[PDB]
Amino acid sequence: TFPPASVLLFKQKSNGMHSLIATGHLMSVDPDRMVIKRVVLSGHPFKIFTKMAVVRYMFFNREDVLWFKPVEL
Amino acid sequence: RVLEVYRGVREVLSKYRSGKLPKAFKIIPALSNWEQILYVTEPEAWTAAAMYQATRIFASNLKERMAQRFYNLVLLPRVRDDVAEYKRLNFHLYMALKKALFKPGAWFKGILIPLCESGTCTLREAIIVGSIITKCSIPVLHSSAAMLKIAEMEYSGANSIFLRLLLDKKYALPYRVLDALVFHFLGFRTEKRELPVLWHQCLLTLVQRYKADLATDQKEALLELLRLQPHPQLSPEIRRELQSAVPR
Amino acid sequence: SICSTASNLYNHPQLIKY
Amino acid sequence: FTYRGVDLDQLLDMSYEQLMQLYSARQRRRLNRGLRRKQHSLLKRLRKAKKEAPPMEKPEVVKTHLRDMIILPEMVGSMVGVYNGKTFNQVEIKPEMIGHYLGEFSITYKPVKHGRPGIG
RNA sequence: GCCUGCGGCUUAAUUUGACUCAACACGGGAAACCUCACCCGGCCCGGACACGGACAGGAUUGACAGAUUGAUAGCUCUUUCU
Repeated sequence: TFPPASVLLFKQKSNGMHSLIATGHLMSVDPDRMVIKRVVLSGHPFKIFTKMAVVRYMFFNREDVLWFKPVEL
Repeated sequence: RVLEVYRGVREVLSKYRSGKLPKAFKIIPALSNWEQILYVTEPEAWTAAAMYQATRIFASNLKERMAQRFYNLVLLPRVRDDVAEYKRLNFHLYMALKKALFKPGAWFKGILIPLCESGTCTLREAIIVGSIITKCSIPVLHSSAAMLKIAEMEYSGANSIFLRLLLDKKYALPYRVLDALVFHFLGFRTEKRELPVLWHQCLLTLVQRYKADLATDQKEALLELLRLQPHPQLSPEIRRELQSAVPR
Repeated sequence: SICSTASNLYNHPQLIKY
Repeated sequence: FTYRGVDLDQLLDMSYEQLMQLYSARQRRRLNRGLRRKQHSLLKRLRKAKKEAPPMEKPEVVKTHLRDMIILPEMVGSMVGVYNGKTFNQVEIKPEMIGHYLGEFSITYKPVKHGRPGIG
């Protein structure tokens, strides 16, 4: 659909009670805009030296760290 | 025959890290001559784990008065040695104090009330024993009996903290312990002693939990005390909790 | 085989080239 | 098989005192020192596990920590797991190892098979 | 050639600070136990309060033997006695 166009959104409360939630206008329509889903993996630094630290509770194997090695913290 | 064996079990229990004990150990609640057994075993040379498992057998088997006199003659002096030495407690002895709370009656009559009867009833000893008391569950009637006996004493630094944690047991009281408490609070009425922060917290806990058993003359005695013995912070909270009460 | 893979460019949508 | 001019039936029928000239320097040394109660109990578990097996069958493997055990020839024919820190390695005690220790049969680390230097 | 440090490679772990003087046989550190500080397996328990169930018709500790995981782990299951 070619812009401009209004963007209403409503949700079934119960038995056809369409309740309005969202409202806006139509941006560029194309599949090229790819969405990136993020995941934060947590940890705890239980040994602390000068600029070097041992952290647990982020993985549980050993070679998991060999799998997620180049990814920066 | 006896002295050889119990000198042997002394030299075993002098470094007790682990290991299953012989049958010479586990019949001391059946040994009548256990006091003459007990000095050859040389009580201060023991590992605290030997203390732990000794209190384990002695709470799993004994009477009340033998448990009390073992708490008094053996346990309490080494407890004060380790607290005055370490200023902390060994975990074997800490769990051994839970093992000594495997009997509440000999605990109150032998350790706590004799600790405040000892006259040197300090602060860190009080915090340790009261935290362990807070951990365990004790009977209701003996809780009121212990509060009855603790209110009978002087005021050291260790009356209020045990009084506050026994209020943190949170049961419901008879009339006698309440009259004795409010009468002791009327004994602190015009005394110019700067009574600690933890005493104000103790009175605060008392009006928080026991707001349901206040008479009129008792409430006026409480207002007399709050009128004469303030603090810049907790006297208004005790005032507010006395302004939010329901009588008996 | 650790933090990389193939994932080549294959099969797209109908692009209406202006 | 023969060891030092003595055969397997000859060894297994030989007394514990006469073994103590047929061994190495360390082994006669330790048998002079006399075995410990832990190793006595381990040999007792080996006796129980080698006896109760079916006669076609090899005995049930007994796992153990004690890497410093002299392989007595009475142990020959059993299967023993030897602990090298992580993993009980299960060795069939053949008669060729009667003058050694268990500890050499569960090789403790993994062999170094090099890579390449990065920033040196 | 051998030996020791640093890096690097390996390993479950092959402990760690300094990084061209003042890094570098320094943390007295020459490692069979101690000197773990590393790894793999086990034991013992990791709270108080408030709600509902088991609870004296036992709640449950200790408790002698025999099977245990790598270990007399009665802290596992028959003895189920207390």
